[PDB]
Amino acid sequence: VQMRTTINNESPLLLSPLYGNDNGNGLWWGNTLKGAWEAIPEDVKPYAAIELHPAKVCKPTSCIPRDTKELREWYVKMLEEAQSLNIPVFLVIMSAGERNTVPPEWLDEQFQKYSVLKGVLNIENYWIYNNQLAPHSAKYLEVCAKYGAHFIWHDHEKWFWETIMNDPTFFEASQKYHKNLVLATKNTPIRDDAGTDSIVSGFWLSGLCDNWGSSTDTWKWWEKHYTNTFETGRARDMRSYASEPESMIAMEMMNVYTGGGTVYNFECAAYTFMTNDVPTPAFTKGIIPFFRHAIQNPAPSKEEVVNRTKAVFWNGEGRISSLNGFYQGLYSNDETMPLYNNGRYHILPVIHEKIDKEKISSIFPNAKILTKNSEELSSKVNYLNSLYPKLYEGDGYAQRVGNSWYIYNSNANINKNQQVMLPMYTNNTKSLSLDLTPHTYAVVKENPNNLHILLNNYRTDKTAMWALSGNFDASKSWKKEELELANWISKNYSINPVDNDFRTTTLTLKGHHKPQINISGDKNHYTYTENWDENTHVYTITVNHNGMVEMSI
Ligand SMILES: C[C@@H]1O[C@@H](O[C@@H]2[C@@H](O)[C@@H](O)[C@@H](CO)O[C@H]2O)[C@@H](O)[C@H](O)[C@@H]1O
Repeated sequence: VQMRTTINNESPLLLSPLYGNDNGNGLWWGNTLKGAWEAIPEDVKPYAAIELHPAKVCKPTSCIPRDTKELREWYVKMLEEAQSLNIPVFLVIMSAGERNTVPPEWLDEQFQKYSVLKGVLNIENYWIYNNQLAPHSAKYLEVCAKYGAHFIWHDHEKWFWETIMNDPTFFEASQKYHKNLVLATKNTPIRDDAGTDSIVSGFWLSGLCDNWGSSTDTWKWWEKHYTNTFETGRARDMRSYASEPESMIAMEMMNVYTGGGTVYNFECAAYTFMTNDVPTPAFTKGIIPFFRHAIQNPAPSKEEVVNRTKAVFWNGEGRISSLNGFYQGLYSNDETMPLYNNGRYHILPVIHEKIDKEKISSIFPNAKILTKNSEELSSKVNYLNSLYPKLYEGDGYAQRVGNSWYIYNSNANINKNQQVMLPMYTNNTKSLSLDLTPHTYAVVKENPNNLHILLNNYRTDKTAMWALSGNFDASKSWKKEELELANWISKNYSINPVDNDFRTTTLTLKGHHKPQINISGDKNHYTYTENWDENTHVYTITVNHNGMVEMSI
């Protein structure tokens, strides 16, 4: 059967969600199916689809898709709409521990009828686990395999993913139907961010799913009790899900991309996508620019990831869920948040206990297999450092990915700059340094005879939103106050974003004739000064920006 969606490093997938309403036109946040697909740029459309989450249509609990007459009616109403407009769609059919979800035969029927139905999602179960979730998912995966569709499972936490793949039914189904399976993170619960990336990407490396990815959830900002950027001492509310810096959304995507991931999903959509059919700056100037990077520059392939891996951690003699300080001293000081401090080790893969040690040896013949009982873990950092050489100086995040450097400031909500000094692997320049403010990322690609540099620090001032009067408590999710915030967003944030405060990124090329650069960027959102020292052959460009800047040197 032909695959309904091609998903790989050369053809990544961007998911944008719509949510059901139990009234009106049947959709929340004032959006429509037509407006959703209208929001997706024409160059991105070949690599995109719309997620349909029944949300408020679900009864007795919103977002929990218990099979009902009304639920089916809603799926069918939306499928009819999407089919008429040739909009590729995925249905959320499992969530939050629900055991009585739509029958596999019902889904089979819908695949038969609707060419636009590309697959289904299972989302979020770590707080409400039961032993039916894995076998149910396995059955739906088999249905997906029948029709060339994809089953996408977003979930989180080390113990949880360990538990899922220990299920004999789901482990078997994964071995059979890996082509049709996507396993993905969902960093909502502000725990296990590093371990989850290692285990989920490890499933992909182990051949249990052909693609992995993420649901990047700005509700994490609410979970942390964070408010306006860098602010302390204010009570959280729904405005917190609209306050994670736009460029930081893209940095979360970069963690997936550079780990070989290929599927990107997002919450909360009132911030990350659209309200009243007006796409938001988080979407247009955060998610879209990074997704375009991923379309234009294929993520590391499975074999590239395998080949760069010097060690793996195998859960076979004790599990990563039992080593809560594992990533300390290596690359994450704080698993409650997604940003990595260090790119020296990439994402270290964690291999699941159901994969035999002989198979690991076969997949990664050149990697050390660490286990919990490895004597080398008595000096964990020194040992890993003997395998992964130090590649840069400074306190910023930098990762070497083939012929490129991937860089960001790792400070999530502390207003402090970071610096990196990056040795270079061609004689275009000897070394390249960056001074980065928070919520700035960069990508430097070394071509044979030029450097391509991408800078993006886009972050709107959230102050105006935080200054509004009213009750925006999260207990009014799915209620009129949430619409009120969404209505404000479509008339203020999305049309008159407060993005005129520029921040400075300083780029220095040491040991680089005075370059004649080609520079562009977001209209009216950057200025720059250049400096050339002909004796030292040092070129400095000082870029003041709020948004994207691109150069070829
Ligand atoms: C079960 C999930 O429900 C919704 O997500 C919830 C959010 O709306 C918010 O309350 C966060 C705070 O942690 O919790 C989530 O459960 C859906 O958006 C999601 O896709 C799941 O179906």
